[PDB]
Amino acid sequence: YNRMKLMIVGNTGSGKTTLLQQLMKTKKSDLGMQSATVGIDVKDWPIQIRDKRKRDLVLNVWDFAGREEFYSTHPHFMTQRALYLAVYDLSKGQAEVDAMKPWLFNIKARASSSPVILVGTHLDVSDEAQRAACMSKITKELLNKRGFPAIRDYHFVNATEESDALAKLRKTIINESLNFKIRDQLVV
Amino acid sequence: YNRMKLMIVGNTGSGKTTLLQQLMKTKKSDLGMQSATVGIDVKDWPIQIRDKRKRDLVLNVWDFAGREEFYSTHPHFMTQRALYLAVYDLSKGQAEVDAMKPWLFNIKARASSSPVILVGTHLDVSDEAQRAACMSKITKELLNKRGFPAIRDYHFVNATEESDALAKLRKTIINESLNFKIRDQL
Ligand SMILES: Nc1nc2c(ncn2[C@@H]2O[C@H](COP(=O)(O)OP(=O)(O)O)[C@@H](O)[C@H]2O)c(=O)[nH]1
Ligand SMILES: Nc1nc2c(ncn2[C@@H]2O[C@H](COP(=O)(O)OP(=O)(O)O)[C@@H](O)[C@H]2O)c(=O)[nH]1
Ligand SMILES: [Mg+2]
Ligand SMILES: [Mg+2]
Ligand SMILES: [Mg+2]
Ligand SMILES: [Mg+2]
Repeated sequence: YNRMKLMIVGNTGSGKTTLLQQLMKTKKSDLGMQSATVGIDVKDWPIQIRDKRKRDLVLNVWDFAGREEFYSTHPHFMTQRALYLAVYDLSKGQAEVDAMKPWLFNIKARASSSPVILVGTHLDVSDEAQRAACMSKITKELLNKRGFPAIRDYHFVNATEESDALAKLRKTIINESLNFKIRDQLVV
Repeated sequence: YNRMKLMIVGNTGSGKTTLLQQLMKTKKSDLGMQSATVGIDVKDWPIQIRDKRKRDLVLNVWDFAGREEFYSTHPHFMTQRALYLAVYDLSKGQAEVDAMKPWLFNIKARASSSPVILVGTHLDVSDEAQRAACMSKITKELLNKRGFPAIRDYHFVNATEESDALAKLRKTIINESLNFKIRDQL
């Protein structure tokens, strides 16, 4: 309701769900502490409707646990306190870094104060030419750009297993989450 | 997905998840989800810090499938393209109709034009006097109130099984979705 959100964005199949699964992985990973029920469940309900016409209608259903969860979707909270993971497939080449640009424009517009951590997944199945092209494109075309979010860090990981690289990303998500929350309290 | 959102709201344990499960269990038609993955997945990530005396909260993690799913959470869609299902437990009596008032004020604050369908669950374990007291309270204090959403319909159901009552609610939800881009009152 009040606490900070982590927004994981990128194109479908980039490895967002896989990455989160590994980031949360311990003994107590996904299901742990507090609620006996999911706070917000979002599912499509396709209905072969018949009111006047015989058309097809899909409703995007938001199932809220209670007041705290509904309050958390206030336009203020969605747009404000949020650290963004911008995720892309390293193995599909530097064209995927170009594909992050429209995402960064969309994040800046939606959440003007929100920092971004760039995560390149599929490190294990990328060649060093792809990694070199992606690295150079990030440093020259994405980092410290007026109209883009502040990119606090950028990582290249295999999102399917625990590694030193993933453990560092996890540490960075923690540190950048704590920092952002109370960071830049005033403006001169 | 498609444009219109159905927002199921009320207090924890009122039967929201049970009600939606029964609404979506329609005859014998098999289909599941549109795509291979959940469009928007929201889960709490409890994290523990090495520096103590600063026990942080959980991270509220929003996992978006792609562009269309992110686009769908633009405040314009979340506030102006939302139909509401306001759920309460009838077996807890008229106090739960009172507890809908703060919900209706919060829903009005999101958008003036927000339509609401009221649903009392637990009809199967509710006294006739409980139903009577709740029906009178709705019609007196909730229907056609300036400052509340337009209550297009109110329902009493056993949310755990199929019924003519639940079938009627299903058709109210469909009708209100198809009728959404129409004005309320004169
Ligand atoms: N080899 C490899 N496969 C990955 C990696 N990250 C994701 N994948 C695979 O990419 C596919 C899509 O992953 P998913 O998490 O569903 O992507 P999402 O659509 O962005 O949520 C799955 O087959 C994953 O196992 C990675 O770092 N290495
Ligand atoms: N007997 C009966 N039980 C119900 C009804 N609706 C919900 N329940 C039960 O109420 C409890 C809470 O339901 P749930 O859907 O999890 O509530 P939520 O917290 O509002 O999502 C569960 O034990 C359900 O089986 C109903 O109409 N009749
Ligand atoms: Mg996914
Ligand atoms: Mg945001
Ligand atoms: Mg529930
Ligand atoms: Mg809303």
